[PDB]
Amino acid sequence: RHGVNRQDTGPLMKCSFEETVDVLMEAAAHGESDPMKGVSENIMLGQLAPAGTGCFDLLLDAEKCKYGMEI
Amino acid sequence: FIGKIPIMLRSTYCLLNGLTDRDLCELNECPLDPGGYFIINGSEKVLIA
Amino acid sequence: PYANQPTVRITELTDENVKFIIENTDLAVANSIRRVFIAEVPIIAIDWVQIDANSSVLHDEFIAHRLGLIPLISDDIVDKLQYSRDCTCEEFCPECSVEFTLDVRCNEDQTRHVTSRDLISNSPRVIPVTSDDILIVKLRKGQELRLRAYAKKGFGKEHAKWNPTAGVAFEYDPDNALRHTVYPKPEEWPKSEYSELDEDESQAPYDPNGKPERFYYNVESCGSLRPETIVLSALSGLKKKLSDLQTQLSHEIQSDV
Amino acid sequence: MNAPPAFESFLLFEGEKKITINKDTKVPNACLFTINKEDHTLGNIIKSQLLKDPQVLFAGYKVPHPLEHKIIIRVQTTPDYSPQEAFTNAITDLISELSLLEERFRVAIKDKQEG
Amino acid sequence: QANQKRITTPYMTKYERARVLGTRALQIAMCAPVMVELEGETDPLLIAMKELKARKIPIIIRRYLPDGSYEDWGVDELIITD
Amino acid sequence: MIIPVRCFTCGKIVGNKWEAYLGLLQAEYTEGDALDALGLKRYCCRRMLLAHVDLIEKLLNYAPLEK
Amino acid sequence: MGKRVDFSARTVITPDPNLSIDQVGVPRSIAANMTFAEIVTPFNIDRLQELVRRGNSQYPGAKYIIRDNGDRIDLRFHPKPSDLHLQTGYKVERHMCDGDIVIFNRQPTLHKMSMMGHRVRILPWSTFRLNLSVTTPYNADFDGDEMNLHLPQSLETRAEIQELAMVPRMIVTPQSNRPVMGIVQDTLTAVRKFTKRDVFLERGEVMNLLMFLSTWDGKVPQPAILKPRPLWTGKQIFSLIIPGHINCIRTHSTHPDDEDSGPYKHISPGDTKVVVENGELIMGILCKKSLGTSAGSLVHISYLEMGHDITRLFYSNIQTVINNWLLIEGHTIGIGDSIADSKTYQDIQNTIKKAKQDVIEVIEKAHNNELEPTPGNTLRQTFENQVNRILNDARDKTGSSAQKSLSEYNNFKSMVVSGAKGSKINISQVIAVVGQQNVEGKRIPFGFKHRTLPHFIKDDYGPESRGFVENSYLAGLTPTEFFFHAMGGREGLIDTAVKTAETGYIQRRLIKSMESVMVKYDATVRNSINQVVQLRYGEDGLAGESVEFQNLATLK
Amino acid sequence: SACPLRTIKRVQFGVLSPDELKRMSVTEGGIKYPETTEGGRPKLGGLMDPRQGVIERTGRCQTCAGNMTECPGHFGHIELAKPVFHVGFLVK
Amino acid sequence: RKLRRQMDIIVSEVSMIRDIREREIRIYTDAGRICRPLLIVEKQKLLLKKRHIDQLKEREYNNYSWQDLVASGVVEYIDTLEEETVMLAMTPDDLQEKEVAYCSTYTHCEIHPSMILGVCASIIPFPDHNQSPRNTYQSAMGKQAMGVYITNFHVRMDTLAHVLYYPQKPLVTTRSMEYLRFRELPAGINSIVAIASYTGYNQEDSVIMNRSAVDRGFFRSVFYRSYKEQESKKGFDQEEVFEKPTRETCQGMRHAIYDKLDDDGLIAPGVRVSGDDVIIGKTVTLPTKRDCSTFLRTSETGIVDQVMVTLNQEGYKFCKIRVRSVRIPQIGDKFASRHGQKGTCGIQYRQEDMPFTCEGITPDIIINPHAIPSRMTIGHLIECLQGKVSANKGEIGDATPFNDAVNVQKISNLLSDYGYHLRGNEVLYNGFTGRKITSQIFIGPTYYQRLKHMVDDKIHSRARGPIQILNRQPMEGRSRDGGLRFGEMERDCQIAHGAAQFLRERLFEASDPYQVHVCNLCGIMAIANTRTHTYECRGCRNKTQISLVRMPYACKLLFQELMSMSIAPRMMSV
Amino acid sequence: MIYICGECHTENEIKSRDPIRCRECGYRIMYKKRTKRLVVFDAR
Amino acid sequence: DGLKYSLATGNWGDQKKAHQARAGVSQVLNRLTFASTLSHLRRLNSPIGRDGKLAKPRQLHNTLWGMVCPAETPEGHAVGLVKNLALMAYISVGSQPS
DNA sequence: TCAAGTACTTACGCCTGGTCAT
RNA sequence: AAGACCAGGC
Ligand SMILES: [Zn+2]
Ligand SMILES: [Zn+2]
Ligand SMILES: [Zn+2]
Ligand SMILES: [Zn+2]
Ligand SMILES: [Zn+2]
Repeated sequence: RHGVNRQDTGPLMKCSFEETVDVLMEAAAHGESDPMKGVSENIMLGQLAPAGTGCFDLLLDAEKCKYGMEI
Repeated sequence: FIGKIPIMLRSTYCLLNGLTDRDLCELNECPLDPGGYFIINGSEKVLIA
Repeated sequence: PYANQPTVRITELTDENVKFIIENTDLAVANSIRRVFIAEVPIIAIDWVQIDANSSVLHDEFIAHRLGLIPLISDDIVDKLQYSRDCTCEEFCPECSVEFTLDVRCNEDQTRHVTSRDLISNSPRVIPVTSDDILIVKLRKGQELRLRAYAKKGFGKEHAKWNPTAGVAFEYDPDNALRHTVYPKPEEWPKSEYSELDEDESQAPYDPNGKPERFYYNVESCGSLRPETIVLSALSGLKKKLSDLQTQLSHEIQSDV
Repeated sequence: MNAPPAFESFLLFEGEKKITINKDTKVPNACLFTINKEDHTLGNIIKSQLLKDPQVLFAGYKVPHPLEHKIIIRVQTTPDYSPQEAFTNAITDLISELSLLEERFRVAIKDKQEG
Repeated sequence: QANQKRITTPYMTKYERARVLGTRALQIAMCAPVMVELEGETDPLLIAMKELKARKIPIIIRRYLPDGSYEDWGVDELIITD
Repeated sequence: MIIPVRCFTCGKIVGNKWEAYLGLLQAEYTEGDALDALGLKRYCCRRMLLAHVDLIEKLLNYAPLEK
Repeated sequence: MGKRVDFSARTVITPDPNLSIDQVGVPRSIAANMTFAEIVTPFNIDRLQELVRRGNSQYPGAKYIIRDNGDRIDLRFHPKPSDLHLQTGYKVERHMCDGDIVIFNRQPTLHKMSMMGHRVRILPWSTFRLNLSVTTPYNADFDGDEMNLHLPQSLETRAEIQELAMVPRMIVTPQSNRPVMGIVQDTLTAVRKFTKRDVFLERGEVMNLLMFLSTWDGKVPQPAILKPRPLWTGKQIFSLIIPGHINCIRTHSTHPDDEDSGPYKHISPGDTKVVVENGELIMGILCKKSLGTSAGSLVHISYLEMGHDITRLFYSNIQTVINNWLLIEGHTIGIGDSIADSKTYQDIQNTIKKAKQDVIEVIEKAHNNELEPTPGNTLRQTFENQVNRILNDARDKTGSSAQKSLSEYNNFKSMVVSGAKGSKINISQVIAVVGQQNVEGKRIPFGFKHRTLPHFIKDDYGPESRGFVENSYLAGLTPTEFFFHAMGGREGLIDTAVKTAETGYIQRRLIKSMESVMVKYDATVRNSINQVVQLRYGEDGLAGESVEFQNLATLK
Repeated sequence: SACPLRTIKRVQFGVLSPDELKRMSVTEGGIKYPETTEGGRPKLGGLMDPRQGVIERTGRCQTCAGNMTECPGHFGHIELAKPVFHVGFLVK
Repeated sequence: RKLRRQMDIIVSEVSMIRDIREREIRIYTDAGRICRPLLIVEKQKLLLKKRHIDQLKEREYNNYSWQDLVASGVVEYIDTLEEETVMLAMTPDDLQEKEVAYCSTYTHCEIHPSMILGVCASIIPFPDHNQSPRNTYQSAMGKQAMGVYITNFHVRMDTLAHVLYYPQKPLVTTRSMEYLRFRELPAGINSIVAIASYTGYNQEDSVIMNRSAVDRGFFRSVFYRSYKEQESKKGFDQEEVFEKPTRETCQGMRHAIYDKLDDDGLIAPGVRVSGDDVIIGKTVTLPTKRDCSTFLRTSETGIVDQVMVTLNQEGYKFCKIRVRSVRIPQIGDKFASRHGQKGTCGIQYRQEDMPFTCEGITPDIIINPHAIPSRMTIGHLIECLQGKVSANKGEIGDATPFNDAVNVQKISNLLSDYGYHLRGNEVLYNGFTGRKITSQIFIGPTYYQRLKHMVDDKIHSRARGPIQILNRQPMEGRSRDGGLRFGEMERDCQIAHGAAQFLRERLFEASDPYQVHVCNLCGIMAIANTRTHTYECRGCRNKTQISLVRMPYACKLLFQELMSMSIAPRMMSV
Repeated sequence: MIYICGECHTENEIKSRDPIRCRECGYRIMYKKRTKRLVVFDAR
Repeated sequence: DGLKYSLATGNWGDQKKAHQARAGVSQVLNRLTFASTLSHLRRLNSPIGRDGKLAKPRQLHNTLWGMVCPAETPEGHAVGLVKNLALMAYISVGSQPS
């Protein structure tokens, strides 16, 4: 906890390791903001973590769709 | 009367003390049962040293 | 590409055991005949048990399992009987089953041994191997056992109750000539009952040109079938399986071509 | 709770063919026989009989899974000799051997009893 | 970023491959037109696989660089390991 | 509990040999001799009677539920 | 950070050598309970209609129908015909079937190979069945062990597991750039017995073995021996299992250290070493050094050259064909493997007696102040050093004597040289001497006043009083030796029961320290705050799965 | 479900001011009664407040369509007679 | 010491310790001191003479017992701190005799060194030939073996009672099993066990069982489950009555079948009950009726054995229903010998498929040879050898630990006298092909145990069932149809896989999926009336800019708990 | 509804809302008198 | 009620003081096997915490010879802590030293 | 500035079941 | 209805 909770990471990442309520009280008192860039933070809020298969984004190519069969 | 002390089975103050195997089977009690436990609300409890 | 001509030499023939030697046949044929002795020889045994009263210290399925393991004399009517699956009747009928009745109550202070002798069959020929007696359950005074049981036709593949034989002794190459087993110390192995070598030598010299033949058998019947009838039924059943497979293969060849 | 019935090893249920004949495309004059509700008793004896045929190049059997009840017999033969013909010949051979064995065993039983 | 000056692996990553395959299989299972000619293929996962082998999946992979920039790579522009 | 029928390994009838085994033990025979007298040759059959404990006799000391 | 999940199954695991590496045996009840929602298309509308018709009762059926409105028609309770209508867009929750992708886990999940994706194979009875080469990644054995079955519920997560977490894709770990799976147990022992020169196979035996080779081209190879009778060799058949054209060189466990220097370097008089050229086992006897989970092994080369799909077939074919050959040869353990010769027993006893006399002499020197303390050690410390040296040398000598007495038919030696199970110390303890029993790295402490047990006199520093078991397991331990062995094994039991918590805490601390550290799209390793932990991963930008041990040949 | 679906890109922490708690609170005047029910029905201003959530699992919230599953629960408040130190914030 | 030996003033419990170096004599009479009897050695001779043994041999009808032995000054109870000052001889005929002198001042002798073991460790044959962890494992496993746990199990209404069909006393026994009453109540069957590699299904720790033997009753068992239920009078008019409910008289009702109940709402014994069937029918009067009936544990499929009706302490109706189920050993059940060799049943082969000797013997159990070398249970092998000797001879083998008269060579020589290879190896034939196995197999009767752990009691499958009231996540436990926990280690493993979507499924979709409406200005959840579509944020007067956010229900609960602690976890979508 | 007493093993008939007490013995533990409907047991 | 509660729940002490009361005493007798019943009736407990990682109290002390079984120990978090009596082991019942 | 106290925390993974008293 | 404890499994 002394070293992982000292990193300038989000309060939600710290609250997942050994302090929880204390980290969140410190964040509330100081108005700390969680940029939601980590894995634990996104897992807590049920969002696709920026891990593999989540670190990129998929787009539909409309030009490439102009070659479809049974439309 | 001041209370009821749970009685360890097959002890001196148990009803199975001194009973023969025939007497024990007459009460549907196993002669090979060593006793040494208490019956609290049907459950058999054993005190660990 | 044709059939070898096997020969049989029977050495011992009792009411419990048949010891015979089959010569000039494949090891696979002999082992299949041995497997059919255990697996595919039809035999009548109790499979349907219904209990009216059971006050004994053994629960209902205990005594049912014990009843199913009681051998029944199925010497001739096993072939006449049909599998209950192949029978047109619903439930059970005399052409597919043999009914049994048990009614024992202990009234005396002496213990009552319920035996296979207390099994009563509707057929005079299917008897629980009682021309001692197999113990079903022991009854204290006041304990009763009444049940009805039907005996079905089956073989040992479905259940061991339909295994017509005790331990089937099988052996080939008594003196180790083919070296199908290698002894790290041959001198410390007892010589076989069928060994033909002297006390001085432990195993026969290796025969590179040899193949497994002259298979030694000792089929011990459990009394349900005569031990000679076990081998006859096994050969007939193996041939029946081969004939059915041939019929279906011929149909498949005609259909696909 | 997942116990298969004991008759599931020999009984053919609805729509299950006893034997299925499929050609093997890797090798010429080779076929694969799938026997349903059959085990080593027939497979080993058929494999052994097929090896007696000089025109059978390959003869083998296996059970893909012991918890399932199926035999795969792979038979390869010489040109101008179908593997199905070899299989039929092997089965007829086995039946002929079994009939002779049964007759000789009955004669031996008769000789042993009062003789 | 534009098509020129893309500084990223020309190879499709295994994570990109997995997500593209799953997304395209879901699209096919939801009645999306199949870009490749299928020969008795009814499993959307397998159709997505054969589109991937044919470089026909109409998906652009947007790769976000840690400085906030992104590069749009079409699936056909990436070289598949398989 | 009770003497099993059909010895587990081979399948020989051993359920009819418990009382005879007890009698042979009670009169003269040693256990090895008594097993031979009953024809129990294979040790799979011998262990059926040699290792058998007849708890059903102890179970008969309890009165039945119905008189 | 963790929670209970739907679509999960747990049951005991039992072996199945007839399953593939990526296959898992699943009981019918579990598959009839777990359901996968499948979107109906004109491609699968008829199949899903049949599944709906079968309902929840018949196993290859369905449990629910989800319409476009989101309303769920239950198919478990006599549904009404109109609610069984499947138009494109509906989701029918069909029962889990063969080939379904599932996540297989055995807690604790130490690494990512401890939770891999498998392929469902429905089998009778009620246990999960997994191939024995998958036992090593999970750290599993089949004594009451239970595993978890997580079934992905979407096509996207199904593809994720298929393309990332499949067992063949997890063969080589990035942890040590070695395989996590190898040929183990009966298959390894029978491979060792099958790869010797003496193994000559008949025609029918070869055909039966080839029937269990899935990658067989159908051509029976010409035998090594043509006359006087055709005989194929075990290496000849195994060369048909080796995928593609794999070039590999290994050594057997019993390889002498003089062969490479002297003659017969390329002839291998004991048939040791291992050479596989062009996917053909030219020479050598295989063991855990060739088919095990180690760097540069034959399976490792198969993965690095052929790929996961063919390596899976390699594993499965080895398992099947070698088990079916072992059906002929067989393997056992008995008293005869625990018994040595009379001369070996006498030699062991002479060694033990000499060691006890040496300890008595050291004790006499210490009692007469003739023991000069080694620098850096006290008098008691140097005395204990000398006594432990004598006893360890005695146990090593007795173990060597016991090992040299084993014949080639000995089964302890058979499972040791193959690497399947056991070691030379086990053979030594079974046959020669159990050895010294230590508590906290020292001889058995004086629990009583200046004596280990009441049966000894005070200040008894001899081997017997302090826990040296002169007897072997075959011989049996004396009561003092029995109690001292119990004291020694108690320490191992305590360590086993206490290590798990501390190691798990360390692992959790590490994972919380580095959970968000990943390789970015510019190949820089960064944390959640985009701080550059490493400019390139491993300082070289490579994954740990593909790298191999190599020599510079220009250094030194 | 007319509101657009959104992902949380940032979580801002802070201390709920008493004014914000009172504005947010669904009970008016605070929780004055410690009783849950008085006549078999949940009393307004008590611990079990129908404005605060769904009860009986088949009824509906007083502030929204509850269904016992769609209702996320609503906050109430207690106006303390005198200020009280916060244990979590006491060191601060 | 003389007084304690004569039992004049000092009772045998009292311990007397003389610390000679410290000049202290400590006498203890208090309770709790652990002591054991030891024979007394005066000079170099035991005080236990032949006359004491002769008198004890006639212990019946002689009134001569252990107390007479203690009162005669032959044996003495010594506790640990007095055992500090004692000089003990392990065996008399070895350590008190004159030899190369080690000790001549022996003051006590062990009665027998096998008495160091407890109840469960005394059932181990040849424990001194096993590794100590294996002895510990067997000591743990013996309490889990199934037999006849008590003779009056018929009258006992015990939850989770297991009784074995055919318990057998071991062919190889310890001299202490007589005093442990193990012969009377044994847990296990002497099984013909082949330590062999047959088809790979006994690999790792698994075992291969004979299906034909299992059919013949081998290791068959019965499972007894007792259900307790009690009528009660709690409310003024609320009461519980045992009765058979009708279709519409009870408010609550299950889709189960109540036709098996009697007029008293209790199923009679002999009625075959499957899963979900109602054991006891009970109704609760609601201040018409509410169903409180009890159902079977899922998939038990047993038959009602005994139903008991009585009155409890309060005098209310009290019922105990015992349901019996016969459990044939499957391929998931757990078996172990008395040497720590535990394992499940890999597969079952019938008699024809099992390997067979020249005499037709087929092993009941096949265990892998790989379980022996690392685990070093040589006592297992010696037990098998001695059991093979004893079954053929007709005696019961003696496996008391430290005998010095029962060697492996003696057992081998005895086995060689019955036509068998002295080391226990026997030539086996492949069941499938009939061919000899090249290696000869070690076969003999080894005592095996059937453990309480069975696959049917451990098999569970979850697919979207019950959820917890607070967390809205799947329930916990196989009995509650619960879902398996995807813990933090599993999450880390899936992070290492880079499977973000599967991780989201397990931690968001498979478990509780939820939606909330948060304000856009503040990050606090807003009142959302979906039917009326009136979304309002109390605190901003925000009715227009309110967003929909999908989050796990546990996360909403966490945020509400943080708000309960005055923390504002404002979820910002901008 | 016939119950079998556990002490004197006699059959007594009692109805609902009747305390359990065997006649002529005064014992409060009874048994259910196994049903008449027959259940088939496979002798397997 | 005090006796019945302390024997039933096992918390040795007053019900209101259950936390200060030692728990785990008076287990439910194990009827799985007769050997299990005997082992439960002859069983000793070390009151120290199971979560404690100290290995010394868990070790097999030399003084346990003939007093406590060297082999029967709860494998797991109670290794060395829960112990069982030897066959000949006896525990003094107490006497007045008058 | 310091440094020596003293208060104060914090370590088990998954799984089963049973019993007990609110 | 879900907590406490206990026992156990790997
Ligand atoms: Zn009919
Ligand atoms: Zn037998
Ligand atoms: Zn609401
Ligand atoms: Zn707002
Ligand atoms: Zn009465």
